[PDB]
Amino acid sequence: IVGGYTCGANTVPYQVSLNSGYHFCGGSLINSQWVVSAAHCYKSGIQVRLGEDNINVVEGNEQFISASKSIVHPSYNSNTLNNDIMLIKLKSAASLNSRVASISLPTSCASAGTQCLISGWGNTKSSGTSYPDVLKCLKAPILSDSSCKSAYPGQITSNMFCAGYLEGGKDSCQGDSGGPVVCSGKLQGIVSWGSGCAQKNKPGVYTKVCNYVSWIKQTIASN
Ligand SMILES: [Ca+2]
Repeated sequence: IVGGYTCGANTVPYQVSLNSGYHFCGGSLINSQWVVSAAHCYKSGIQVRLGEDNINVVEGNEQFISASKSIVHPSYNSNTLNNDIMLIKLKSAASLNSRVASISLPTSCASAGTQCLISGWGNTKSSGTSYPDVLKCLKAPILSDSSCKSAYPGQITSNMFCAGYLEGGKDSCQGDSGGPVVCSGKLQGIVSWGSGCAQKNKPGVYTKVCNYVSWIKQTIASN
């Protein structure tokens, strides 16, 4: 997260860290046994880390649970990042509490102008690299589809939305991948891609979760 703020320990209780010996992606806990992340975060041997603030210090509220199954969206296109969404089933159900909690799926899509919370342990610099150990937060509006398509001609599908600031300086970044965009208490986005980070006229592009609720629900019901 570039230009964000320190969330505060466990203030984003649905935020997960995907760990393969190191943090490599974020995710969102959507029920006690399922995590949603980005398909471009797919790899084998994922441990899901819940209740994290400092990902380098055991602080007392963590739950470390291995993934038993990962399901990349059937139409994920890694070249275009269309349908950049994946489900991860935990080997055992997480213990839900005030600091580890699921985030609700949307019943409707959020409109441009809605303010959302984006969070992650990604890079905090737009040039160079500095990775924080504690969770960073960014409040950002959803941008209109027209401004989104104008920033990224030919690259925005109906399964994507832009959020952020056309003036730059505030954005998600590498390592925030797969993490949540939460608007009015609902998971509306997944950190997916962007041109660099926090660059002028290059807002973040997010997977449009409301388009996948039926797939998510059907998949969880049968797996
Ligand atoms: Ca920790």
